[PDB]
Amino acid sequence: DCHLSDMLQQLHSVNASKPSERGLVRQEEAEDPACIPIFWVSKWVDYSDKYGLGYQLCDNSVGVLFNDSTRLILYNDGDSLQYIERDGTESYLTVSSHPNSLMKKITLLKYFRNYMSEHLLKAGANITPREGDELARLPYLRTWFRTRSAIILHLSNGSVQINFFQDHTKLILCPLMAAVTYIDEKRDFRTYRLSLLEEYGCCKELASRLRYARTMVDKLLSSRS
Amino acid sequence: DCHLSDMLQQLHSVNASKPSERGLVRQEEAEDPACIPIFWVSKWVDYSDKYGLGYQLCDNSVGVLFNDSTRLILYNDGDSLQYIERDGTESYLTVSSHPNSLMKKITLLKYFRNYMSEHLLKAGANITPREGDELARLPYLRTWFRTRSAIILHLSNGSVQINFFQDHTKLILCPLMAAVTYIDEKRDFRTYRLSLLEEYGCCKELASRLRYARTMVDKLLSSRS
Amino acid sequence: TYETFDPPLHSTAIYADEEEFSKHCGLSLSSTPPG
Repeated sequence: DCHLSDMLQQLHSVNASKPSERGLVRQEEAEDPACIPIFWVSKWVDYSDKYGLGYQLCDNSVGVLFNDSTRLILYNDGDSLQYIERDGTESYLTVSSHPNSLMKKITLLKYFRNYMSEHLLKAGANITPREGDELARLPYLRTWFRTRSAIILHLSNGSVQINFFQDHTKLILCPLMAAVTYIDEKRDFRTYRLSLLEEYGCCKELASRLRYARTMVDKLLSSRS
Repeated sequence: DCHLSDMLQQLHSVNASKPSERGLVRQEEAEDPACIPIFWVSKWVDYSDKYGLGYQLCDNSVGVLFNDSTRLILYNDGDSLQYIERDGTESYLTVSSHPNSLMKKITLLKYFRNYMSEHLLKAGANITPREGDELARLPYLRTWFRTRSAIILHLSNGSVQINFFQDHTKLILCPLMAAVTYIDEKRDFRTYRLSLLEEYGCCKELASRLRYARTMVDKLLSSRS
Repeated sequence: TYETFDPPLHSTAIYADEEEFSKHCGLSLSSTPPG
């Protein structure tokens, strides 16, 4: 994957500079609100023991990565659907057309959707993405895995999101912008240019989470073998 | 129960003596520092519109009387827990080895304890309670209500505490000793034998609140039976 | 949703929003604060 390879190079460069060991750390000078992601996972449900992993994006679209390696997406209009087969082939349809071969997967997706809207908090609700729907091709969850400390979510657009269980902090890494958005315990949102974090440094909390991110990107790259 | 009955008889007896309508009052002679209580409510927050009422006891333990008549007590060790169901069933768990059944109620307590610890003052800070922990079973909030002028707190050890909102005076009534402790506006604390207040008298401030206390205790019984 | 639909693991629940909790506590009645 060319996107993962870029993200690895970006993270290694900033981490190798030891951003938190500067005499004067100026994390604020690396902020660039113009690089705020357009998409991130706002909710997720790990039912992988039975059905798979369902999730919501920040535009209120929902998707499910079923255990058979297929993916079903429900756009925020509540009817349009995108079906991704094992080999990546994409097809477009609706809940209204009533495609019989997908009825069961549609029903499961709606259970995921209803469970998320009824029980789960929407991450990033206090912030607005970069651009609108027209400029925004809806991504899908390509792969994911859970660790002791976080869940790792790799979207098809190259973004890698990491949600930490302990303190609810989250990272959204975009290799196209060479940027990282950090959500702290208070739910404050900040987007930084990785090149500027290298130049001006950053606090230890972000620095350590960026070291964690690099370990997870290596893991994502090794699993692609 | 019988503790409320004993208290009502004690309050009726002292009020019937009109302790503030005396030619001479010697309130200090009615003091008995042997009856200083072991437990009282130091903090509380009424979230009953959604979850219930949380509170802190003087030993820094925490409790919550949820809207479903269940209770959860966090001892001063910071880990041990006691869960009193609606049917009196008591269960002694810990935040570490806690069932997924109580995950929500455990989290909500922690929020109560967090808000109380950082935002609210500890009533009875200058106090040194009686005894200690040995044979000192931690009490729990059996019931509570609030009027326009005060909040009435009934503990499981029979004690009844009344905090007056506007002037911050507080009564701690112990039926086992026929004693009352009064916390005045200056946060001073004095423990009296109700029977001695009959014999020596008291200021109208304490007498008027003991009249109010009796009507509150009559209310606690009108609900019990 | 569906009754038997019982996910074992999921993201942060709505009740686990301490910013909203600590807030409503400030708007509701409580014991005396420092002053």
